Amino acid sequence: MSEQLTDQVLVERVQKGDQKAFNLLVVRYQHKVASLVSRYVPSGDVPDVVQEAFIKAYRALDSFDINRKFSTWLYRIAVNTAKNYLVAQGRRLEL
DNA sequence: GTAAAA
Repeated sequence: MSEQLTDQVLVERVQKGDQKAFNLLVVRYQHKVASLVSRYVPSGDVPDVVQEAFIKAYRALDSFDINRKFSTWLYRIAVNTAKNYLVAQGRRLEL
């Protein structure tokens, strides 16, 4: 019974260099992190903002403290990546 | 870089 594995152990594996655990950890939260940022960007660009937030989560996962919440730190990165995309198209009409 | 919980 159960999956025997939790999101906590998925995060420690990617700190050891096992990106295979991050791959299974991304697709899991890819549904939740996308529901957050779809509220700030249109559904035509939302999968591109979600993937940028995951590449930022990988390069910062070796700086993440496993002794803290994995999801609260994941959701904060995708919505902060969402504001920066709105600045990346907010200057789209400027010169 | 991102740290309440979603």
